Amino acid sequence: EIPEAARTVMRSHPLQPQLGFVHALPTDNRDAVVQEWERMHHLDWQFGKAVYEPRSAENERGNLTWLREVRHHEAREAFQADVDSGEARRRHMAKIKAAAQV
Amino acid sequence: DAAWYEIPTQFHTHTYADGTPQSRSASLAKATKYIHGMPHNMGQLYSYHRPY
Amino acid sequence: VQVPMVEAAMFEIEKDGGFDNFILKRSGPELRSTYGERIRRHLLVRQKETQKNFVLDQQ
Amino acid sequence: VAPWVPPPRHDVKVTMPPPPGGEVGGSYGVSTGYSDRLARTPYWKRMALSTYALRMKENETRYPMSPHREGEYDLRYTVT
Amino acid sequence: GFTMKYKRGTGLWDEDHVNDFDANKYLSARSTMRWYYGMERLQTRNNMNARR
Amino acid sequence: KWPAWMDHGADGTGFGIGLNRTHPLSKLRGNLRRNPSEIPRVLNMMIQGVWHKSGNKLYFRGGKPPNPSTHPYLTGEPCPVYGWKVTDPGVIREFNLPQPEDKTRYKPYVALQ
Amino acid sequence: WNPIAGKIGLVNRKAEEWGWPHQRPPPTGLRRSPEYFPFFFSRYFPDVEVRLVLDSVLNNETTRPIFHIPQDMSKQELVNYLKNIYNIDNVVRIRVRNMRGRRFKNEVGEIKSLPDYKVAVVELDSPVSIVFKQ
Amino acid sequence: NVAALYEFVDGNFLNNKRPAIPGGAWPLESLRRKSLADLQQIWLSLLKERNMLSTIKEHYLRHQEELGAMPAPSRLKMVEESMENVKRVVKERDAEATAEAVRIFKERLAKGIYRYPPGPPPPPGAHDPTSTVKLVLSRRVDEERLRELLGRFNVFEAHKGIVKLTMQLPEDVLTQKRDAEQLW
Amino acid sequence: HAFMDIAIGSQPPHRVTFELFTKRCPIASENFLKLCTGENVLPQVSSIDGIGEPSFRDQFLPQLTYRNTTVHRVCKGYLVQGGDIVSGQGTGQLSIYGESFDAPEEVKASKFDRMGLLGTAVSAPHLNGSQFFILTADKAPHLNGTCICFGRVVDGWTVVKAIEAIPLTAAGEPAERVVVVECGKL
Amino acid sequence: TYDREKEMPLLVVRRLQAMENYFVDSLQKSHEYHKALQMRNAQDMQTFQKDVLVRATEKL
Amino acid sequence: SVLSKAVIQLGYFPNITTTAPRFTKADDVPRPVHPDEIEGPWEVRVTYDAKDGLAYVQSLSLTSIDGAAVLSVEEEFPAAAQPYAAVDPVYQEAVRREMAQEETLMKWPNVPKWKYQYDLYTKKHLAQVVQYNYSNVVDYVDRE
Amino acid sequence: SHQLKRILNKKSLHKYNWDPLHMYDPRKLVHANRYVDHDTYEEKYDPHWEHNAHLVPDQQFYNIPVPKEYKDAYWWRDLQARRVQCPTEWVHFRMHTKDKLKYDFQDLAFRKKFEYSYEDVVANAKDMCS
Repeated sequence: EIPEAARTVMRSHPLQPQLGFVHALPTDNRDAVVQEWERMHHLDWQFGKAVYEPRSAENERGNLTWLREVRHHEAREAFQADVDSGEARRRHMAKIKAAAQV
Repeated sequence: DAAWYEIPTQFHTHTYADGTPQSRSASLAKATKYIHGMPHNMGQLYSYHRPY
Repeated sequence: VQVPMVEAAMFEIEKDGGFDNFILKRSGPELRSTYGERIRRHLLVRQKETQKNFVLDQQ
Repeated sequence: VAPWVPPPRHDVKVTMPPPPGGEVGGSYGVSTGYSDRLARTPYWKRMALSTYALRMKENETRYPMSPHREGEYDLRYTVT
Repeated sequence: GFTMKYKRGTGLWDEDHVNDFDANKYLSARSTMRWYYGMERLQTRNNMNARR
Repeated sequence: KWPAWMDHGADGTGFGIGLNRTHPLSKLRGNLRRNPSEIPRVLNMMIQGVWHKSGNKLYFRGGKPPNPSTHPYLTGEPCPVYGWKVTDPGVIREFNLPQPEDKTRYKPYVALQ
Repeated sequence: WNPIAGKIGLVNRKAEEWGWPHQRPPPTGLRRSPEYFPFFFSRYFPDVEVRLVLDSVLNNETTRPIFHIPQDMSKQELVNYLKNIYNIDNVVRIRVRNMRGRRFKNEVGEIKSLPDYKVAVVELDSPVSIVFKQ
Repeated sequence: NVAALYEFVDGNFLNNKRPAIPGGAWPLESLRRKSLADLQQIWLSLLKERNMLSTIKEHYLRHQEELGAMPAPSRLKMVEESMENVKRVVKERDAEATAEAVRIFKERLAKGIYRYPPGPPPPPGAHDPTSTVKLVLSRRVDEERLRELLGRFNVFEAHKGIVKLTMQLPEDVLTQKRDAEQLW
Repeated sequence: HAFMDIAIGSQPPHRVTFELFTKRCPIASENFLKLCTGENVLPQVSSIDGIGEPSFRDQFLPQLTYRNTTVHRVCKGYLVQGGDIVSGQGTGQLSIYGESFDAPEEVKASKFDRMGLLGTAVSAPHLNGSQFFILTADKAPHLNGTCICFGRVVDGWTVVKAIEAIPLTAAGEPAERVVVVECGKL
Repeated sequence: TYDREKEMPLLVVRRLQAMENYFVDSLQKSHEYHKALQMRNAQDMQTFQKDVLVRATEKL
Repeated sequence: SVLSKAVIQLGYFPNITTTAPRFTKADDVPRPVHPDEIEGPWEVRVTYDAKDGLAYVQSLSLTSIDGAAVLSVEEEFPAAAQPYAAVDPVYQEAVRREMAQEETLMKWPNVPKWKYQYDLYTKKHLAQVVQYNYSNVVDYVDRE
Repeated sequence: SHQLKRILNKKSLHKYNWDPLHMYDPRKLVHANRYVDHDTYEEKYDPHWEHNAHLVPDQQFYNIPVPKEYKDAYWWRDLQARRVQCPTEWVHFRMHTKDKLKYDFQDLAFRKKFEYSYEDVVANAKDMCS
């Protein structure tokens, strides 16, 4: 159960997850007699094979896909702020002012 | 010069004297059974290898 | 992750940033391997998640 | 058999034909580009949907270089 | 290879610079027309492909 | 991939063994196929037959080669209880055409004056 | 019988169930249906040839007539063909002798053959004959 | 049915009388004017005659010696064409029919009403939260000038709000511009 | 008329009345009547050799009665759909006439113009049957050729707007198994 | 005897029934295979809704 | 013969004489407009993910973009009433599957309309034809 | 056996069964990167999704739209769809002679280029009065 008062803080955020990616995993299902040998042996990260366990939090240090999203999120802030001040509306009309001159 | 036949006279005809191609090839094979076999007008053949 | 690579693909990694870019930079016919699919379809889904765990926090 | 033969790679231009493959990501082996949509489109049409300012912007030449593969020679004009 | 394309359509009449090694010291009146319609053909039939 | 009684015995002395053709409309799974992969097997049933270990050749005993094409379509699987458990009467082309003769008959031929 | 599936065989059975190079393919829901014309013309317009040997039931009296039925027709398919078209409904057991058609050579000497058939010894219940006018 | 096997045999032959040559088979123009249900009656009337002749043909090549040539063999062309003149009218009528089925089915596939979970298709306009803008210009402008000028400013994405813009030419100008080439 | 007692989960049931369009639409109208009434309920005992008798096994099969079904498909603000006797997950139909029935002249001039029009949730105009859907929004003109209406709600609109008010779980179905616990005619 | 206004309107029913059948019958794999995938999506929003409600706590 | 059917008007290269042009100098010719000079009214169709298509582009207040002279700013027709089936991956695959079985029926097995070796498959001598297709029927009527 | 010599030579029906993709089923990527609405628990409509779509060809299905980011696992079934479904050695005749110039050959697609008719080239060279 989710108290709807808590949802509107979720259902209003500008940032929402994509939530379709598990289907983009390399399908592995076959005769699984050899899906256990890979445990006692060191073979489940061999030849591009990789196990996937979904998580909730990542290591913030050295994760170049984490930091790369921050400097994208931290840019969405500087932009979003510049809508509140009312300037993106000024330069979107600075072009048209320079677009209708002739 | 389109007069030169754009379907060869050697090709087995449509066998449909109605005026339209009878099943095209589909049906010459059904009627070639009637050729490789025996026609309907066929009377007493002479040879000694006879049907019955 | 132990993929087999040439004497040269050991150097294409450093100048490219690691094992993630060196896979996603090349594309199919460029990265002729078939291990470059078992593992690329893993980085992609592992990066698509990393940007979900992130919004999971800004949420 | 092949239902729906895929389209060429980069037919974004309206007048000039698309560049050869590989250049835009494909299989090397031809030094030309042929958009059947571009040829079957007649001339009065192909000139209609463009303007002179634009025609001089897709006839554009990069002859000693490739417009798609940075730092690479024009593999339309190489030996192979 | 090298075959002198810069001389083919450059005759005064239409019968020169063309290897008609298959000639005959007596061409019948039916077989002279065909030789004219021939030499007349592979000048149009030649270029009407190089225009197409 | 087909019902294995067509391949080996459904009983002691190999009753089901043979090639079977099925009407393209019924869901009864046949064994006759003309894929090249399946021809070295299909031809042996024509030219050799089958030698069940019970000591009786089943699909082809004598001389004339059976014709896998004109075999009437499949209609069931053999149970140890009957000859056949008929499974789909949708194949049987029971000729359900009636005919009257009462009013405005149509002779097989027609007349010209 | 050659098992290998030809190429032009279909390309002629294409154009004979629907004009192939001109008319568009029938939708598969209809193509794989009992209403697909080639199958439609079969549940309402059968085309078989059941040729009883006049030699069998001549002046004699025989309770087992014999039929030169095509090779596709099974035992049941024949009984349902006597009972519905000729109203002969006294069959006991139908035997099957798939016989190859008869060969012969014409006057020139070119090998010909009569289409294959099947011999079905239909066990009737009643002795039937033919009253040859004599 | 002992008395029923005499609709197998030819009559006049059994009566020792030489056969007739019936007039002709079914012409096309008259055949397709019959209903498909009373067409069936003409089919099986044909059917029961090929079984009446081919039960007599072989007796004239099972006893080729005593009998020889079967008199009036033209019976086996009239009974033939009259059968192949039926396959036409039922392959003709099966176009006039399938054309309409595959016509009515080609709107049912654009309005999208079917479902495997059977139920009313959701209301059309709800799912599509977009709004197009039929802007019209005079001169051709670039297709990326508009992708930035009349897009959205207050969005932080690559696409800048706009899903797609489509610079075309109205089909009245597509012929006016055609006919001004030939005149040129 | 016909009535139902559709409990929203474990709650005491409520009543819904239907005014049947028997005059305009003959075929499916009668169908709805037989269903809610339970025209046939087939018990058979194996001890007395109900098993050995021919045409058995028809008891272990849907009983053609709207009783004890569920109410699965709900696109809130649009409709509420129930009556999948044949299968519990909502797929497949099974009419009273046979498995399915059809009458184009009935679906020909179908009109979804008044809110509360109750019809079948067909897969194709060739497939009418047990499933039905209570239209809860007035405007639904796209269906004027597909589904066939035979009755409309008289009461209970509230509680079936409280069904339509219920939330769903991950499977599109609601967390509360809205069960037709009782149904009949009037 | 060919009244095409009571047989051809009947033929088009015998045809259209078959088309309307396989098409919706071609929605088995469209449903019996795709429904399972969109579950791993609708089962993800659920387990994404839950986490925030169990992660925001640690953010206090 | 179409040789005798000829028309010898001039007897030599231009067998038939030419007709005079209507004007005497190229400057006298009335010059129609160049086809480019039309530049008829282009129409761009812009759809946004936000439902504020028109009411914003009006607030844009655009008149001309460097050459344009914008004519008319509308919003309809949109994709107003479009079926949900046309976007359902359940629905739009069982149609992009039928669109395939409609093709693999019209493109396979590929066979050529004509190849020079269809007469080679068919042209048989007068001898080799009478072998295959001959019958006493041709000889009885020869007498009859 | 006498027959088996001159019947086993018949060319069996051929076609270009192109590579199946078990490990990367491209059909289950219409559900990738699909925003799910919170209350409904379903994929709300993304009008931007169909434009980041790289339509992958297929032999049982017309084209399967995939998000661009996962397109590179299907670079082969792209090069197998362009390729003329015949073996080359049967359409070799379109490659060795001087029809080499009048035929497309990207990805071995031995398909013909546009050719002017003989009546058009007449008018298209008389209207130039050359």
